[PDB]
Formats: sequence, C-alpha cells, structure tokens
Amino acid sequence: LTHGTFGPVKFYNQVKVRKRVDINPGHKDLTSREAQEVIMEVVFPNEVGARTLSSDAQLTITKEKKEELKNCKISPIMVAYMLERELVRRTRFLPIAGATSSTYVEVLHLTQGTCWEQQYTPGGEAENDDLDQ
Amino acid sequence: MENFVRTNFNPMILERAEKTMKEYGENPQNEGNKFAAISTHMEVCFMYSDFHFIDLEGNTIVKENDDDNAMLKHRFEIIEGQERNIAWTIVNSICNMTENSKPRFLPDLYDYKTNKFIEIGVTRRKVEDYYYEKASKLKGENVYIHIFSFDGEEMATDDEYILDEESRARIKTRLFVLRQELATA
Amino acid sequence: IGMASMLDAMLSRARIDARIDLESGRISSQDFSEITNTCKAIEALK
Repeated sequence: LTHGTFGPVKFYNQVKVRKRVDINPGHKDLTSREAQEVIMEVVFPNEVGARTLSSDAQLTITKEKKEELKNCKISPIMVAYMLERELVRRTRFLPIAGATSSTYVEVLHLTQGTCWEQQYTPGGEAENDDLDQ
Repeated sequence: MENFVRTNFNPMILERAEKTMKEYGENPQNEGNKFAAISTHMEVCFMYSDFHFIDLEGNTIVKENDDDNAMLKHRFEIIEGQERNIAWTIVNSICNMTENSKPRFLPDLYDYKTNKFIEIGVTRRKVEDYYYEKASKLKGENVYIHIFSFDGEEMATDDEYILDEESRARIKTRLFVLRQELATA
Repeated sequence: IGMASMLDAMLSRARIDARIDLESGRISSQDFSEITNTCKAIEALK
C-alpha cells in the first residue's frame, strides 16, 4: 500500500463474478503438513518427529526463516502461528471485477464498488505467470 | 511360553516389556513369536550400556561401580522401550550438537564416543542372511549394525567392534543360554 | 501423542536434555548429577 499508485476513478456499472481466489499474497505454496514440518524445524528444532524436509522449497524456506527469525525475543507460539498463516495457501469465494491476482484481491474494498472502479497498482512487481496469462 | 519372560528375567524388564506392545491386536497369550522377542531387545541394551563410560578428554573406560558420580558419563542411551515421541526427541537432540545424519527408521542405541547409531538385530539366522537384509535397505546412512548369532559366531560391519572383548563374550553366553530353552519350553 | 505418563515423559526428557546440555555444550559436570539425582528422587516418589 505504501508503495502503491492511484489512478482515476471511473463511474460505470461494475460486473463482479463470484470466484474462488487467493487471499494470502506471498503464500510460499506448500501443503499443510509440509508447513508443519517447516514450522517445527524453525521454532521447535529439537522436538521434530520422524519425518524430514522433503523438497528444496522446504529447505530454502527453513534456512531463510531460521536466519531471518534469529534471536527475536518473542513467544514461539506467535512465530508458529504467523508462519502457519504465511505459508499455506488460503482461498475464498469473493465477487471480483478485474484483476484476480492475490495482491489485487487484497484491496477489493479500495478498488471496486457498486458503480465505480478505483484504478490502483500495488507496490511490487507482477509475477510472470500473471503477466503471461 | 507365557511364563518364559516371567520366571527368567528380573522384575524391572517385565514392566518395560509390558508397555508399548499394547497398540495393535495381539497380546501376551496369543503368540510366542514377537511376545518375548521384545524383552531381550532391552536386556541387550542394558548389557551394552552398563559397565562402560567415558573420561574427561573423551576416552573409553570399562569400570566397576556403574553410577556415574560426577566425572564419568554413560556411554549408551536407551532408545528402544520409550514412547515414539521421546524416541525421536532422543535421536534429534543428538544430531543437533554433532553434525550427523538422521536415520530414516528407528535406531535402538547410540555410542557417544564413536557417534554411531546401533540398530540391533540378532535371530536364529546365522549372519549373512540378516546382515544384508537390513544393510541393503538402511544404506546410505552409516547405521552400525551388530549381527550376532544364536551360538557365538560374530560379524559386524567391517568387524569394527567398538565394544571390548570382555563384555561381548558375556553377551554371547547370555544368548547361548536363552537359545537352549526354546526346545524345553 | 503418547500412552506414557505425563511425569515419565518429562523425566525422560529431563535426563537427555541434561545430557547434551553438558556432553556437547555449556553446562557443568556437577550440574548433570544435580539434575539426574532429582530425576532419581522424583522416580522414587513414584
């Protein structure tokens, strides 16, 4: 938002298609169990179960997270919680006009109403998948 | 025989054997296949762990008393006979302060001087049929297998016997006697 | 998960935590015996 750019508001009848979309921008896409392995490695390393890190995704995330969260005086419960919310993909049925990308879904309240479009570009770069599509 | 573990072994192992076998279906009355077999899995561990400790620098010692007392420490940890949660908390606590590999399946002991994990596996088969049944499945990792025999013939990996010859000689006689009571039971 | 006792699990964890905290770490030799004695004292109280 801080690095976003606003365009003009256009007034016109706004067609909204109810569709399942991402609501977790930056979801380093993994399953729930895969994230549980990651979370355990990062905050509860000594208490891990039998399983191991299976993918290069799980390894680079685990080593980055271990490095980024190093010596941060905070409840491990809150770290485990935020990592759970960050890693796993979450979806929702929402009525959407225009871009369906997660970063645009995130600002539906600001970019569309019943009769208006607020042109807006979120800070950051578009992913190639989106640009190609 | 149901009283094969109860008349021979001492009281402390009976409770260890009574524990985690309760999970699937069978019970002490059904089988003489894997009922008593689990009992000696802990007895061998105690003979392996007892009368063996480590010194201040990091050297082996085979002493008399057996209760640490400050300056000396146990040489083996009892992985088998625990809960599945504690089992891997044991394994992982080791690997985190000595850059080691994490075995896929459960080991049963760990030597603190040589940093070797030990998957125990003695049976009526001689040596070669049960050494390469595990070693070509738990490979890659260097999990130290110690394949004994029911009689006495011995064959470890590279014959690398970390244990001194006085205790392993009594370990043979501990299994050389239990073998003989299968027929009379 | 586990069928074992809450106390036995804590005791099992206490013994090995004290182990690596000294064996390859930063806790003194007298303290290892100070903990395992208490685990023995606790184990006696059943």
